[PDB]
Amino acid sequence: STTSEQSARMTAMDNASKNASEMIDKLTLTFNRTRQAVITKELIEIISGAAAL
Amino acid sequence: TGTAEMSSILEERILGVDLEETGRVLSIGDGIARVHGLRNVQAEEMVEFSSGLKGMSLNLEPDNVGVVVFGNDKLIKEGDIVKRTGAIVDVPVGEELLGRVVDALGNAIDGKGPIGSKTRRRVGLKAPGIIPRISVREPMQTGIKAVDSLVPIGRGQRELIIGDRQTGKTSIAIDTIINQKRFNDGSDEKKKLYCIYVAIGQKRSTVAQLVKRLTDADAMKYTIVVSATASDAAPLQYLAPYSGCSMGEYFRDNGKHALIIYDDLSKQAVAYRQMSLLLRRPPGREAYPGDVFYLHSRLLERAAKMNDAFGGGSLTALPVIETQAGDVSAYIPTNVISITDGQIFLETELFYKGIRPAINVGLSVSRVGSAAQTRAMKQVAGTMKLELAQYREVATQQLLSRGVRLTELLKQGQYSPMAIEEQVAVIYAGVRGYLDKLEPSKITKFENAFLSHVVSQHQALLGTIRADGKISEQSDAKLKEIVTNFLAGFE
Amino acid sequence: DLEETGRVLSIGDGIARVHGLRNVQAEEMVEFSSGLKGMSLNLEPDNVGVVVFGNDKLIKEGDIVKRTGAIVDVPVGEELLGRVVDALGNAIDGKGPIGSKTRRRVGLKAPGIIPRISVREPMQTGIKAVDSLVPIGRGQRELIIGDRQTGKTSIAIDTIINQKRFNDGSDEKKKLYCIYVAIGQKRSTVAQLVKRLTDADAMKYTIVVSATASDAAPLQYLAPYSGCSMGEYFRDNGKHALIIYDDLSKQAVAYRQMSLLLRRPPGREAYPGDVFYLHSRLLERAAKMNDAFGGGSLTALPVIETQAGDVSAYIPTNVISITDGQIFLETELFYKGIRPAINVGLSVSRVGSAAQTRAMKQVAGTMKLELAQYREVADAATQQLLSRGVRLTELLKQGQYSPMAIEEQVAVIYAGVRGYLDKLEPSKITKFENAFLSHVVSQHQALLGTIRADGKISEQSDAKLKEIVTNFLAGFE
Amino acid sequence: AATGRIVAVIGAVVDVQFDEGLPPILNALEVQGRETRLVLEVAQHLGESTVRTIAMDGTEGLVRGQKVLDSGAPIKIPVGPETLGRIMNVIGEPIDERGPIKTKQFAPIHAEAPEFMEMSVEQEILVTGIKVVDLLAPYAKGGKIGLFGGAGVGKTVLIMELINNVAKAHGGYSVFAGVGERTREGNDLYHEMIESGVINLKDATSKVALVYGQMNEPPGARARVALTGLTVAEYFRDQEGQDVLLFIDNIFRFTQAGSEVSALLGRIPSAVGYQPTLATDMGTMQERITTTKKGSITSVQAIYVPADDLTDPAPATTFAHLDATTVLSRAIAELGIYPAVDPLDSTSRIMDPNIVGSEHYDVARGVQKILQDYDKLTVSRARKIQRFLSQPMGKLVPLKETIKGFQQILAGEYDHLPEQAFYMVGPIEEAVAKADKLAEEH
Amino acid sequence: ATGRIVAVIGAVVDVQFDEGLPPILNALEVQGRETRLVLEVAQHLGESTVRTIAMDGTEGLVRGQKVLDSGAPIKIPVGPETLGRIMNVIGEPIDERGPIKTKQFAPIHAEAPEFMEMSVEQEILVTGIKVVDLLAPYAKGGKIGLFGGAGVGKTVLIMELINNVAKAHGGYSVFAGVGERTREGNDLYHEMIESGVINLKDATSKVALVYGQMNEPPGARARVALTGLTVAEYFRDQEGQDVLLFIDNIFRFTQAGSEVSALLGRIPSAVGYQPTLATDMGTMQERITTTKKGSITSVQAIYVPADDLTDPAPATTFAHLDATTVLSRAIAELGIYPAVDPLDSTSRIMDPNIVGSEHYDVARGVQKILQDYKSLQDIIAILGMDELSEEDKLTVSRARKIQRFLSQPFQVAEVFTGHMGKLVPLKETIKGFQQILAGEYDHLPEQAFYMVGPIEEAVAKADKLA
Ligand SMILES: Nc1ncnc2c1ncn2[C@@H]1O[C@H](COP(=O)(O)OP(=O)(O)OP(=O)(O)O)[C@@H](O)[C@H]1O
Ligand SMILES: Nc1ncnc2c1ncn2[C@@H]1O[C@H](COP(=O)(O)OP(=O)(O)OP(=O)(O)O)[C@@H](O)[C@H]1O
Ligand SMILES: Nc1ncnc2c1ncn2[C@@H]1O[C@H](COP(=O)(O)OP(=O)(O)O)[C@@H](O)[C@H]1O
Ligand SMILES: [Mg+2]
Ligand SMILES: [Mg+2]
Ligand SMILES: [Mg+2]
Repeated sequence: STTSEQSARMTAMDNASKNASEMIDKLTLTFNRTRQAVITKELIEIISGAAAL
Repeated sequence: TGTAEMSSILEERILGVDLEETGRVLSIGDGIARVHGLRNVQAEEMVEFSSGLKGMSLNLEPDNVGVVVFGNDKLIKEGDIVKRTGAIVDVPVGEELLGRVVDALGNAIDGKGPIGSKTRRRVGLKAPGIIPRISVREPMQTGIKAVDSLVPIGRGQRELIIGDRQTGKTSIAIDTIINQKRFNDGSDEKKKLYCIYVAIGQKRSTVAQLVKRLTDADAMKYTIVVSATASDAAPLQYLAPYSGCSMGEYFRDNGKHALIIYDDLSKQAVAYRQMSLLLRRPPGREAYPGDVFYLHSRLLERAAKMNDAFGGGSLTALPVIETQAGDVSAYIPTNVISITDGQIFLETELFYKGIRPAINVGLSVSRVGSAAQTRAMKQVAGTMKLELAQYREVATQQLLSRGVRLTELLKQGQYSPMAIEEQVAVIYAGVRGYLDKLEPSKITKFENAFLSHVVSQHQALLGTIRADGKISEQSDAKLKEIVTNFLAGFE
Repeated sequence: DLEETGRVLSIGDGIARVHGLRNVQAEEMVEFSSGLKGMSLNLEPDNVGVVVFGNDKLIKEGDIVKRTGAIVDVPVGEELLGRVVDALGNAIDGKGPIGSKTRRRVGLKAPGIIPRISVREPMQTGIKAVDSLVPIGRGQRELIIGDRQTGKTSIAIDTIINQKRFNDGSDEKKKLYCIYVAIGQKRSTVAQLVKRLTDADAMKYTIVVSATASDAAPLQYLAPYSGCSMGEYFRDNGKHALIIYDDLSKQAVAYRQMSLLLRRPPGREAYPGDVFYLHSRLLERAAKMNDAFGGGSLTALPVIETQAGDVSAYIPTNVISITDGQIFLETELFYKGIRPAINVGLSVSRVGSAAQTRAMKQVAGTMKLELAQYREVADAATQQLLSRGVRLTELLKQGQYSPMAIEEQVAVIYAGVRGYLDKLEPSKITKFENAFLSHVVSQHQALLGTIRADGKISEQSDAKLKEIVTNFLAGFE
Repeated sequence: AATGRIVAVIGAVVDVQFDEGLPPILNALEVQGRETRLVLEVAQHLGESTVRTIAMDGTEGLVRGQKVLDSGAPIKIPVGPETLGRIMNVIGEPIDERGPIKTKQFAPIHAEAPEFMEMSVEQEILVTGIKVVDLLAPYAKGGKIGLFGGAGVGKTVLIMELINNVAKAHGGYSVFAGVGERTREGNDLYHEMIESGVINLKDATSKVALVYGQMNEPPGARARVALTGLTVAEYFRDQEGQDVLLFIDNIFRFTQAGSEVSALLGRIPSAVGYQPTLATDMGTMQERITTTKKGSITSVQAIYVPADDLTDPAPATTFAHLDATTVLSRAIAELGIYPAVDPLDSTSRIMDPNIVGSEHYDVARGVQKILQDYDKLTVSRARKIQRFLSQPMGKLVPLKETIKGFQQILAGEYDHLPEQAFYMVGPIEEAVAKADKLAEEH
Repeated sequence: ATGRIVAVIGAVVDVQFDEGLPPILNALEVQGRETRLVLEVAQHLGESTVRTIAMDGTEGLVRGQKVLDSGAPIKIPVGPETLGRIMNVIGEPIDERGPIKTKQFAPIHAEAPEFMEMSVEQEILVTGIKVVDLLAPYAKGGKIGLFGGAGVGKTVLIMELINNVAKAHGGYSVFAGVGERTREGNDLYHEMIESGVINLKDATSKVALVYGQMNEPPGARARVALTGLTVAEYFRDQEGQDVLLFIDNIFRFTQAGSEVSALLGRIPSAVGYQPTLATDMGTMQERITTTKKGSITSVQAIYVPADDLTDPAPATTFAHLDATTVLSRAIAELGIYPAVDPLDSTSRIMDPNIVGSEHYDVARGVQKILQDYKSLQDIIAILGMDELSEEDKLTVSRARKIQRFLSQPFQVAEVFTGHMGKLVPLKETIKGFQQILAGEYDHLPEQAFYMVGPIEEAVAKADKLA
């Protein structure tokens, strides 16, 4: 039972790290998307403010 | 270029009617009339168009006046005549408004007849300064366990109800209004709280449903409802909170205690942003004008508790704010959070988890705090608050189970505002340990049964706790008495 | 005379629209009536947009504006050493006037491609983390980037102080003249910094250009260029200079304000379009001249203050893409007792190893490789890596205002990397280090002497080092 | 003097056209024909004899053509010992209903910062009693302090504790500038100062002068009220030799009022939404707060951080203008620990062994390190330390006492006492005593 | 025609002409300026006024300066003697080596070759470099992205591409220095002088250099890539060569265009880039083509801002890329040169319809075996390196022999290392990797497949190990 537990733990932690890196990749995509949108929104604010003069 | 350099003005100025108390519309569009003339008009003065429409002189410009129209511009053409009336906005105030539904200018819209008040008051009046006030001491009872225990509100405070859409903000305000029926029905005059509900930018059907809910709870005979609905011109939705605030300042200045609800201020900010962008004022963050903090600030600073030399009245404000996707880092939420005296933060995840009212105690706060609580609620709430904080930071098995017990204890159904004695009874029963033996899913059933029991059996104990305000040692023993007996007899 | 003399038409927030001045050049310094000065930044058809080197309260619509005929220039020379001047070269230390005999423009062009040569000789910082893992050469633009209160100014001041050993000695081509430009700093912190430098006798070879937070935005804009001109003077005359900009973020903020008020079209975060240009044409004047042009150099250490460690903000992006590396400082490493709080995983020096000294090359190659593998891992083999990494990262900490000579650094890192401190567990190394240093300073002056004279650890001195270190380790607590 | 006419009134911005006698920028103008005094501060010259101005109170009822007189000087407030114990608004009128402020001297609120040769180097630590502040990032006399924080972390209660302890234990004519803060809190602070003897309404021995420009005021007033407080403290330093305290609460209101003036002042906005002129205007303000050779002004500044960001242009610009910043965090405030000082974000320039000493410096660094790394014993010691950073009856724990107590926890001398015997107590003695009682009962 | 300066705002200059307005994209020359200041017309504002962007510093410009029109957009000296020589956006010698005594001058801002001039068959550009010609082949008239850094040797790869393309084919090279650090430009000049690609004393230089440094206005940094493109288009269209055009950073080209459009007052777009980002990239990249006269193959170093491959600048550049080589530092730490990552390097002409099924299948097999070797590597990380599979360790050694055979001695590195530069034809690379995939060279040791040319040199070395 000691054996047949370290193995199960090793494979389970492999699965955990793989799934965590998948989520990291997807959240990084969303982070880049959001930061581009933020830059766009602040630029449009500045431009619309400059155009009212 | 130049608004007044139109060829008409120029031609019959070179070739050769009162232009001091009268003007002519140069251009009307989207509810913004530029007016040539009116050389004597004051800033924020209310003018009168030929078609019976009114306007407010918001932009005093070197050669024209930007007037915002109080209605539909289809009745205003270029060249129309604009007269002065010489006055800033004013609304009728007094006791004759209770039970009436008016619009942003004090005109009745419930068809019960014209208002019969005798006093009018300006809407742009200033707030009481440093000297006339005094510290917030008296409790404003909301009948909601989570609020009156953990986020207590006092008379003269400005507590913000902030949250996403469909989380229970209007329900909190309406429970608060309904709860004052036990005080306004008695005869003790200095516990009566007259309510004012300001509906800004809502459906007319929503306000009709709200008025029916208040009438079916008999809570209209002491309530005013100012209603600037979604179809009304942006100036009226902009002006409604100030009209309501003046209607409540009447009660404040005359030794009475008023409560006012701005439902909500996000739509008031939207109306002001529209009027300002159409007046060509330079947009700021999220296109909001630069002086919208000034807007909400000079509105909310008029909620004060006066000292005994100034009558001793009060005005309590409960502004409502709707966040988009729980983002309080926005502009208007930032401003109104920095202005008020604490916020009752309602969450959407907590709402569907069965926690209703969905009050986030971790994020809520009340800068007045226990100073706005009765002694009994204070005695139970100090330990309740620390219990819940300990639970949340490690949300050790005792902490977790006690915190879950308290969380089930704080739930409460809609339109059922509890008197403070029963709230103290429940919180006592829950904090001193008598619910550690119950598995959380029965805490609600307990609360219900226990309170049926203590209202049927122990009217004298609740009466003395209401009389004194605290849990006397004899009354403490009687509370332990009753909760021990009931926990024995419970199933 | 409306060709060499204009009249103010408008004024507000620092920007003087001037009508007239039909013969003024772009970026010429004009003189208002009240004694103030300005720069003709905008030459428009109907007016001239001038930026005032002062305040708006004193000039007023209708004032007269004369023109000088020359582009903005500062005094340069030896006479500035020891003096604290402002962004125009005027003495603000009360020690009198500057006896400078040469003036030099501030917006000159950086040297071309032919006049340069590769960065070969080391600029000694006296900081173990820098001199070992991020070496800097004479002619290099090394960025010092990090959030607020992380130790950037302290790195700069340790460098300036360390130069004293070379400036007092005999080798004229190993001396370094320092310039410290303070942009947006408090006047208090600049005064205390000048005192810090005077206590360590580090003012006789230092110039301090100061454009504090109470100075007009044009002065904070101009100060880096004035300092760079004062340093280019030494560069063009066979000497070696080192200029610190502390920091460029506030210079960019001043320029953003200036241009926004001149109605120039804003870009990202309202910065103008040429704000990249602004820094590059400043950081490109730091070069290493070949011996056909004098052989001088000008090393730049620009400072950058990020926000929440965001290094791809606009101005950090620009200055990272301009410079030849960077020295990252971290608050989290600052509070973990790692001081200087240099994050080595991120810190870069592209022209580093070519400038490093042969001895420090030997030792720091091994040190960098070992720290690299330790960072990559952080049984009975990889916790050996862990333990070596712990000893090494405990060997990098260093106190303030006490920069070490190069041979002392090589001795310490050599005691570390050969495995001698594998006996001593972590929280001991620090003590040992100080003690060990004292030892090798007192009884062993010949070893350090010819390690400094030879520049490398040849085998005799290697054996001497190993016997010294284990002799000291045996008789150590 | 010079007489002009109002030509345009837009929100809180008034344009005035002067026939002759154009007033320089920053001058104050008075509007004629009004009950209460309405001051307009000049901001821009627009040519054709027209200036743009920011109003100091609401602009309702103004008429195009209303005469405007020129003061000929910036806003002049009365300064002197007769301002001690009074409350004045941004323009120096009393708002305490006690009569005029009969002083001998008037001072303009727009003055130049001290020079470079007037700068001082002396840094003498002022110990406040609090364990977290005086331990990790203690305050220095003469230096600017700063207390950053979001809405609800405990900034004003912190400045109240500081007022109590410091201003009562001081003999140097403190000044409190209320920059756009709640009228309720201002009234409570006034009434709590009166009854605590710091303000004496009879036989004036008062030692604090209050200045209040509050939230319901226009942006110009909330932008200049900090300069009014500056001017009062600058009198008490310049022409009195005293070492003044200056409690500015809150300074972000000053910055955001600057934002709101720039909005319509006709200027392109910078990042987020603040003015193009944020850094240098806040700098001209913050450089007048310094220790010259004539006197000192140590400034305790509560600073509002919008949405707990700390990267917002206003806080990020203020950070460099202070000598010992202690940031109040929200995450620690929800832990119930009070004060909410962030140990890993509160920096002190006097926390170096040349000033505080060997023992104190070593304790500070060790506590910060054990908090950052937070070995189960290490986590237990770290939680004990997190608890012992709390301070409630109020406490007064002297400096040497607290370095001793945090050493005794750090070394592990009391690893048997439970974690929450250190919560809301004073020195190590009250901690071991609360452990005593809680142990023998439970 | 002669006009007068009427406005100077930073780097934009408004000139006013009396009789003849110059069309857009035309070089005006300012009179009296001690150096040569060139404005480029970007706009016609009306009232005979013309907005221009300056190609140098604008300090000392006076309202009223005389501005002389040229007639042509910008004329740079083109010819076979720009080789081994540095010049700037304007076409003036930078290297302090005298003027460029060429015969003809070509105007920048040409048009992309017409539709009927486009050659229609995709063709591989044989570079003689094993790892590139095998797994990520370059197409004639294509664009390639160098995803390299500083650590890994990239200048060596560039110099070797120059050398090979000059030797295998007859093609000269141009190197554009868009937005480049002057220190790195001097370093590259001297490295290319040392390695023989530039000859200071003969007429055998294989590359012409064009540099726009970082201390130059946005107009320069924006037109310098076009200057290099023009001096390459001359070689292509007047000598029938297969030119190699390098662009040391294309992101700085994009950002210089962004700065230029910002100065002209245009409203920015997504993230802040110019509204004309796609068309500005296209009007340049469309001239790097394979015409019926010759070809221009472009190697463009790419910087990915914020490491976002969806950022508008790399996402608008990737629309034009045909290949991609990644110079990993990880591969270099393994000791492989060139350190081209064999798995992250891509090519669009890899399909069997273009390189034939033989090449496609050899490269596909090499790729699959390298992927399976990295798999078996992370399973060997078990520390239980055993061989319960015969095929697993068989392929482990096969793939190690392969990934060492993807190493090659470059001629340009013949002075630093005694190893001789062995460029290998395409068919020999295909054949050698075919053999190693077929399992033949098992008896050969591992280290005989390191810094070798074709397999002949490999087996010769293997014999010579004893
Ligand atoms: N304490 C409660 N218990 C159960 N249901 C509740 C409670 N409070 C509110 N609700 C219900 O949640 C829904 C939303 O309530 P409510 O409209 O009052 O919140 P809101 O913030 O005003 O949302 P909206 O964006 O529509 O204005 C309603 O159906 C309401 O009846
Ligand atoms: N090597 C060090 N060892 C110990 N303390 C240090 C060290 N370096 C800096 N400090 C301290 O850390 C603090 C950071 O101050 P410093 O000016 O050096 O960094 P900074 O980022 O420039 O701060 P600021 O944002 O105000 O400019 C200083 O009090 C300094 O004394
Ligand atoms: N001794 C205390 N006991 C209980 N709550 C306290 C105590 N001191 C401060 N608080 C709480 O601190 C919180 C922050 O108040 P305040 O100082 O107004 O915040 P800030 O100034 O950061 O906006 C309030 O909710 C207040 O009740
Ligand atoms: Mg609602
Ligand atoms: Mg610094
Ligand atoms: Mg506060």
